[PDB]
Amino acid sequence: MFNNILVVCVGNICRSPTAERLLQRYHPELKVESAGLGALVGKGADPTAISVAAEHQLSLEGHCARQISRRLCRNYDLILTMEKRHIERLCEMAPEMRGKVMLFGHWDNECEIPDPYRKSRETFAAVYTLLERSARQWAQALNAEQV
Repeated sequence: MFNNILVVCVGNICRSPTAERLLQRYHPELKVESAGLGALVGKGADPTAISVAAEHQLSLEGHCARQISRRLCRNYDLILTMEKRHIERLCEMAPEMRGKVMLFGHWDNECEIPDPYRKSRETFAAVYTLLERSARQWAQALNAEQV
């Protein structure tokens, strides 16, 4: 059971906390946390990410952005992201975790997901919908594959 996960995106404030909370919604006992490759360390969750989460009654409350570092990569047992470009950076940062970085859309023909950054709420909702199905597939795998 890879109970300890760190989700990662570029600016941190959006996809990482959305994924964190979606994973917690489907597995309350999961230790899941959120960071970024070029994080806005100290900022809260993005107002637009909060808005689309609240439109599905999920609460990105109390998120704090965190620059991922080699120490953070060692701290968890599965590193999770949304794009294969980010897998490449994370493998370069922590070769010791290269076999343990994967993406949300892995279970969907390894499809990668846009980053909503500052685009309209429709973009935030489109990535939220992608993240929601991906989080269900990750939760299904987490629930299964017991040993």
